[PDB]
Amino acid sequence: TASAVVQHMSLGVYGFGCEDSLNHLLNYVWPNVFETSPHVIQAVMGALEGLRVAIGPCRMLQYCLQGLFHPARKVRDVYWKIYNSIYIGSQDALIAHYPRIYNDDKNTYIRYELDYIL
Amino acid sequence: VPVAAAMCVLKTGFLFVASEFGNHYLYQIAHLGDDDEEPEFSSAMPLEDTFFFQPRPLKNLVLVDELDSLSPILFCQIADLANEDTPQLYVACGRGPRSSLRVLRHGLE
Amino acid sequence: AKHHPDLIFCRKQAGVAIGRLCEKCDGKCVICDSYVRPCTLVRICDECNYGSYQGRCVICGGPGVSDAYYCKECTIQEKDRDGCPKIVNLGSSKTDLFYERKKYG
Amino acid sequence: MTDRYTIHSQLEHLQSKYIGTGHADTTKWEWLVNQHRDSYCSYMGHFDLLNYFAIAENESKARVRFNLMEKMLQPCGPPAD
Amino acid sequence: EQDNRFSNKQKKLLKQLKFAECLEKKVDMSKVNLEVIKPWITKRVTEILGFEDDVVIEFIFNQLEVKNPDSKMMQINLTGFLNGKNAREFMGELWPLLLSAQENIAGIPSAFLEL
Amino acid sequence: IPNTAHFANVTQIEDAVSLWAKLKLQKASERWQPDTEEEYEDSSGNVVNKKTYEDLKRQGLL
Amino acid sequence: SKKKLRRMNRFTVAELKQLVARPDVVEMHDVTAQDPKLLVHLKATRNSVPVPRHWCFKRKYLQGKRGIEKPPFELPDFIKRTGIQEMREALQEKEEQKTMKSKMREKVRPKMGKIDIDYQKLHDAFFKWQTKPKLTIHGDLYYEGKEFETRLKEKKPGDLSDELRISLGMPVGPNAHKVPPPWLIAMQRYGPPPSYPNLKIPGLNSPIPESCSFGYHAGGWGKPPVDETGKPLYGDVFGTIDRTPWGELE
Amino acid sequence: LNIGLQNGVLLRTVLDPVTGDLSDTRTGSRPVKLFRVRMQGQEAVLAMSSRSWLSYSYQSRFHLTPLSYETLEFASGFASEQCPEGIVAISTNTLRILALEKLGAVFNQVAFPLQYTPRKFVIHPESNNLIIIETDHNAYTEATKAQRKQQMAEEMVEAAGELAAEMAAAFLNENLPESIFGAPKAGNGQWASVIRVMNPIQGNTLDLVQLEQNEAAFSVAVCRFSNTGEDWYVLVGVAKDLILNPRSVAGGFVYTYKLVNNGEKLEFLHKTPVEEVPAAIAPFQGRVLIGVGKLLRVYDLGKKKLLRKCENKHIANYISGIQTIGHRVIVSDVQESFIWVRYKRNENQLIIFADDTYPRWVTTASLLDYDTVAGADKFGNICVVRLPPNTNDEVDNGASQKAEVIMNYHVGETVLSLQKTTLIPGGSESLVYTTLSGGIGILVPFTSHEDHDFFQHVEMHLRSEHPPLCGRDHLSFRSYYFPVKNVIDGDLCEQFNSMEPNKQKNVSEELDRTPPEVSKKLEDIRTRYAF
Ligand SMILES: [Zn+2]
Ligand SMILES: [Zn+2]
Ligand SMILES: [Zn+2]
Repeated sequence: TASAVVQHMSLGVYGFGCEDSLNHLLNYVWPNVFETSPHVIQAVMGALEGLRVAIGPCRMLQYCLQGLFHPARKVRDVYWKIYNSIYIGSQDALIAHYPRIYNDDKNTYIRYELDYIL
Repeated sequence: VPVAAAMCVLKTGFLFVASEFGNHYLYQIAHLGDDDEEPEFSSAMPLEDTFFFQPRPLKNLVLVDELDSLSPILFCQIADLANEDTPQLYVACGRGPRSSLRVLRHGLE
Repeated sequence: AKHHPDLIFCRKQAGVAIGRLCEKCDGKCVICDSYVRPCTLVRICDECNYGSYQGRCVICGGPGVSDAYYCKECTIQEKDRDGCPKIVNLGSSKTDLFYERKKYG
Repeated sequence: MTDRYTIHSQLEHLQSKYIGTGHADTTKWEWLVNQHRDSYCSYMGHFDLLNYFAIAENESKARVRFNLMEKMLQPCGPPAD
Repeated sequence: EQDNRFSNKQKKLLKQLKFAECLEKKVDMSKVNLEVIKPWITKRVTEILGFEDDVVIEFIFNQLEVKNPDSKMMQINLTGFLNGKNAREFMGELWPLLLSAQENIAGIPSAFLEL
Repeated sequence: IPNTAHFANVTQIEDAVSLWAKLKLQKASERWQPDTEEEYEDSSGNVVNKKTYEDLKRQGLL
Repeated sequence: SKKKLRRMNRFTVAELKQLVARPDVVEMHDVTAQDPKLLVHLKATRNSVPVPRHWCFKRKYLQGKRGIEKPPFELPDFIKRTGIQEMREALQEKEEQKTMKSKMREKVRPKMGKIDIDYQKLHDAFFKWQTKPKLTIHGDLYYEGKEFETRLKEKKPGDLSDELRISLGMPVGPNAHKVPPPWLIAMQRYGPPPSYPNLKIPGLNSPIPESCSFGYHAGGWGKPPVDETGKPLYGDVFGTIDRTPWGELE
Repeated sequence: LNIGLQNGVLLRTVLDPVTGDLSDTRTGSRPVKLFRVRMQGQEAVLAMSSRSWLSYSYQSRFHLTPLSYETLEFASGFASEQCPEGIVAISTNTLRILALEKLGAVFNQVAFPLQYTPRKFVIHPESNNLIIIETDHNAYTEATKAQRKQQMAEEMVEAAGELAAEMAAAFLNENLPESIFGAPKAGNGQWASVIRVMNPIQGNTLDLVQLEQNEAAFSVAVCRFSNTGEDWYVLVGVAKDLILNPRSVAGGFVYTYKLVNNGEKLEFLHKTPVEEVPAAIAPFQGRVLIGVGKLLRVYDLGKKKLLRKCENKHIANYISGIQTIGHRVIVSDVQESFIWVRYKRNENQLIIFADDTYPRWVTTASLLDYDTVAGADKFGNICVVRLPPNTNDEVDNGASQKAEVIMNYHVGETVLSLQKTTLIPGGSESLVYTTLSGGIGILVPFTSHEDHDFFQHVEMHLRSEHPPLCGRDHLSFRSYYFPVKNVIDGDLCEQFNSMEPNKQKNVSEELDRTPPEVSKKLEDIRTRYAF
């Protein structure tokens, strides 16, 4: 129920710069990501998508990054569900946010246009 | 003419050219430009190499109007490089050989 | 309706036909299932609007009487952009209660 | 088994209706490849990254546009194998 | 169409079946006469089945008269009616005959060129 | 080799050594040694590092 | 087994710790990832946030928080000021004295306007006495037992406390600076502790903190250390732009 | 009605049986003289107090604009065949027929041509001269262009045929101006650059240095090293053999010029090579900071080459900009963010002491004060980033103490230049930015919660009853990349005036005011900071 409160509170205070409060609460909502009760897990999902629109997708991606390629698979399952929901809405705002991933032997992974100086 | 992001050929024989960078132009058509000593290329004509031409100043167009535009502004500085009490804007502007340095001031000439 | 995980939307492309509510269902949102600050109107798929399906409750399926809206929260997260939100399956609960009754009286 | 292929079902659905999503078995190659393609389609939408690029090199916006749309078919090398 | 909780069983077979050998060289239908083949198809199946099944006949015909047919899908669809390995053999037997007829200049297979 | 974070989950001693060597090289890179980089031109206009600069400075010459 | 071929691919932890640029980041199981080089590179990116500790734990999360007893929630100060607390305590105790008979009787004959609270104090408490609490910066996830960590990394002797000085026999409050802890005497005697060359002593290595007095009676700052020439032993025991915010409300 | 006074002020009004509502501005403390004159399809008023100020409604828009010439004495309209429309204007010992050109305008232009894309320029403070670097990818330096033109003529001569047919002379003498036929230029790794000292009064180019074929000029700075005297030097970082999309270089150089003849001609001193493009140069306490790739070095002036007096190796990615308030150094790199850095003078160190919590493709920056920076984004954003109050300036994931981002806004077009300054005389400070599509805007601080709140309400109600035209959402737009924080839309607020007065009154009734007071409160802000 505190996760539902956070969802509605973010959707309401969207646009008014009350963002450090919401980030501080993200630090408490985020560890509940490994739950299995249908209702607790979908309350946390609702909270994370409210906080996506109010905190923006940068923060949400800084939270999703380290667990997309994890050793385990339960944590990859959860992290890819969250990442899909950040992606689907606001998949354009993310172009500016992805991290720099080097190029290995055969393919070239770096986006150079974004390093053209002018 | 400058490279354009849009050519809009009206009736009234005007032709708008919206250059991609720098200033815009309104040209006026004079002759459809035919039948002179200028060559004519064709899709039935063979060759084994390409046909050619050589560029020249305007024939079919007369430049009626020119709209100023600052696009792109690669640099700017609000300073007082005159003796006036107001600041001017020294804008380093435009692309390529059409580049410029423009000075802007809140006045009328 | 965010309450019953067993149901499904038409999800096919939008149209221009406004959406309608039955009197039981009157007043709520169609996804968020809220009761407040409704902002935009509902538009339904032509297939799910064709024939006998005209003028019904998107949710209930009965006789439509009023226009359906989206809450401001659905409008802000853009969940109103997914095409026909008509539930195209009846669920367990309708036929379940119906059978419990028809046995009872 | 049950949960495995049923969420494999839901994710096949998500992806196929939304190019670009992932699942627990998404590789580095396809991740970064969708990430490149989105970058290009957005340089083309945004009228001003297109300027920035056309000015940084010395081309015209139509040629730059054409080049992006050429690259968009294999932006990061050939596939993994 | 609307459901997410079910998988595409065709694609699943597309991964997990054992297919025929000639099923790679794409084939067009303009280049083909069929009414020469038709009796061959009929006798082929009718023997495979010990009786005649008009509906399986017309099923194969209709699946073929397309511009370019999918040999994979056709082998699948016949896997039910025939016994699975019979379908592999039958399709990998007709499809090369198709290639023969199509590179033939009259559009006819070399088997009936000889016979 | 200091029991720091970097060597946790390393158990074989040869591995710990080798890793310590490359880490020595790393920290050596990112460290700033004035003695070796800081380049000093003499009154004769040619360059020494500050080490040799002060060396031949007090060594009666520079 | 092709599984064991993927296992033949699995670097040793020292293999990984060698190749990657930051080895600290590499944990044990990182080897088991279908993309270990990616994984470690993503663990080494700036500003990202590490997975929660309890993904491996066999007990669930605060299900482990279980055992001990906890004090009730503690109201904010700006809400205490309005005295709603004692008001509702009074009614709770009255109603616990009540019996079923009197409960129904007041359900049927209410005592309207028994007690009240004024507005404008609620209004000042929300619109004029509110304060920002201490928030957490980006990336401080919570885990079971975070709130029973005193603090750490506080390497500075200048940081004093109230319980500390009290059970030191030293005063807290505005006279904390002029209050010398028991360490300053032997500080002036044999230097600061020899891990803290870089600690400065109030009254022994630094000047007297304002309005404190060098002296050797109860409450003083001693005879300041200096050499046989007159040079202080540590620091100076005797005490030898336009930072305006730019766009701000008047 | 218009009423100009004698200590330069004037007030306009409507006229009905009572003088309806007033508005007032000042035009120098001298008598406001008034003259009806026909202008560009309208009657308008002149005014002279100490400057020519034309007052006129532009498509029902009262703009009161100066115009640029010396003091005046009197004037009135004029017409002729020689002059279809103008002003008889008598001034100090003169009588002039004047003409006013393009009247739809806020700034008026004067352009001095150049040869390639100008990537940067710096003002020399004594003589007020612009040092300008210019660079172009996929080009030909002028020398090379003429040379290989000549050489292709060499080839063409060799056709062995009637020898008699000499298109050589025709070829080499025909010169199609690139300013109209395009630059005859190509290559893929081929650059072409130039330096130019120019005078800002007229476009006379006091000097022009031409770099070699693939030496590309990327940064310039004018400064005084302290070990010499008041000798002004000019440094120009230059990449060599740059390739763009793969990335690679041969390496950099830093050309040094002595800037002699009182500030109108360069003279080469020495080029000191360096291991990657020096994309940022900054004068700093009698020496020069130089970003080189990822390294941040402090150089001092050696008289054979530049000397490396210090260096930091921890900056993340690639140094794109460098600024310095008196002793702090705000580095700004290409993908992470701003990075603060401290110069421990005597111990001779550059120690990173704070950085940022966001990834952000900076393209320009500007320091608002000791503690605050403002930055632009390669994607269109503008941010303001501040250091928390208790930061530990001097000490000794990856950083120690981070900076709080206190404003965020999506402009819409790449912003390539910010600067904090004042426009009108006496008017207050504001933060002026210029985009890359030609736009110019300012951001202006609010000074009173009453103002801030009035405007918050105006734009909040416009968002709802006067939505964006083509479908978008205004809040979602301004929150394109990071959500908005502490900025209001003057471009949306100033659409009140073009709304339809039924809606005007609905909004002004939500505010409980009248369209006239609302509009006056819209324009005072505009007037006390800008035009
Ligand atoms: Zn209903
Ligand atoms: Zn809803
Ligand atoms: Zn439908």
